[PDB]
Amino acid sequence: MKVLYFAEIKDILQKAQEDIVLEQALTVQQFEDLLFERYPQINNKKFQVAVNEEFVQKSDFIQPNDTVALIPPVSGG
Amino acid sequence: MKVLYFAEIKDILQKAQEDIVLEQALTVQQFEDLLFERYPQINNKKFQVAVNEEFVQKSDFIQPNDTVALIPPVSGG
Amino acid sequence: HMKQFEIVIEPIQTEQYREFTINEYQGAVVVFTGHVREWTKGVKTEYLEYEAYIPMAEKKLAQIGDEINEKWPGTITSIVHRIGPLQISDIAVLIAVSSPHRKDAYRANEYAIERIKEIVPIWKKEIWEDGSKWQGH
Amino acid sequence: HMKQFEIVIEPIQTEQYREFTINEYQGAVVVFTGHVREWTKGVKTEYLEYEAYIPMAEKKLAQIGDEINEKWPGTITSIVHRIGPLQISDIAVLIAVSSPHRKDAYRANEYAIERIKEIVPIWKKEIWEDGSKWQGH
Repeated sequence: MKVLYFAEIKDILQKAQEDIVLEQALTVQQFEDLLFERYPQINNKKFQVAVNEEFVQKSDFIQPNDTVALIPPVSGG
Repeated sequence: MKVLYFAEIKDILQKAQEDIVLEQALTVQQFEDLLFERYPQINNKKFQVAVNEEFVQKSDFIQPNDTVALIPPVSGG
Repeated sequence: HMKQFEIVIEPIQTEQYREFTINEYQGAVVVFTGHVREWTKGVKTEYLEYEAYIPMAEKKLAQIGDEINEKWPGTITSIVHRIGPLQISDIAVLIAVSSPHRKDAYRANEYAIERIKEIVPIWKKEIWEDGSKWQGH
Repeated sequence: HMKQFEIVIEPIQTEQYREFTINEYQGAVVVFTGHVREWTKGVKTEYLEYEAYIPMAEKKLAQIGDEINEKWPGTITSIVHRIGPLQISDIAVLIAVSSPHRKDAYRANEYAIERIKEIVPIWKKEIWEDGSKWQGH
């Protein structure tokens, strides 16, 4: 699983991506639990999650080889 | 007095300008009377009159050295 | 030589009108271009010929600029209309409006094109295969 | 290489987006540019840094194009957003909409900018003298 970070979260984690090897599918909720366990310093940050470039919900599934991105509140335009 | 013609009137008269020597001021109505006498072939054409690049009315005056333009219905833009 | 409000005969060069209107307080520019269309009639349009009473036309474009300034202070406006022969898809008219915020730039721009059609001494002739006609309004 | 919906890092070259949208049926093009403003705060803005999740951002710009096509058939839309550092008055975003008639081109264009702010994964950071802050919404 490839995890992509943007904007303030990227700044806080000091990294733009990372790989997490997965043996099996994971729920989006499970992904967030893991993320906040590893990185308590983002645990109050607001964001949506995209999986393979589509917005998902917490009840969706992530497959082992998916790309997952944290999308903070957008400010383009 | 310099008289300027545009668009269909220009096409009909086959001329873009002419000089009419004036000894004294003329009313806009008088100018139109003269124009339609000379050029009966435009006597049913619609137009506004501008004098020195400002729209005028039939009761206004034209001074001997003014520039007078016939402005048919506009179709820019 | 570019003026804020002008009539040109050469093809309109678009970037200079946006650039004229931009400054550090402006966050939005709206640029409208009016282009020559084909197939508005059954007989193909070959091209259009535009004419203008140029010095009065430029004064009336500036008047519209002044009207815009009165209604949407904070805007900056630049307008050009082309004359002579225009081919299909050539730009006949361009209006650029800048503003700190977008809404006024859109409103002022749409106001401008309406006024140009109303008051500015410019005329178009349509030319087709064995004919031509000056358009009115 | 230009795409209809794209993210770029180089300064936006404006003429190609209008040109993409033009064809012989289109009589109106509306081009909106969003520019970096100065003096929105008390402390001078030095510059902005934009970021995007580029492949998703380009897919969301196309989605907006598709929304526009559904609401204003007959329009053609092209959108670019720039990322990286942007200076004062640099174009951050450009939207070009063509239409046979002007009203749809204005409406569709204004719709586009609203949607970009709503859904497209792009972020700005403001940088000032001894500070910087990612903007939200």
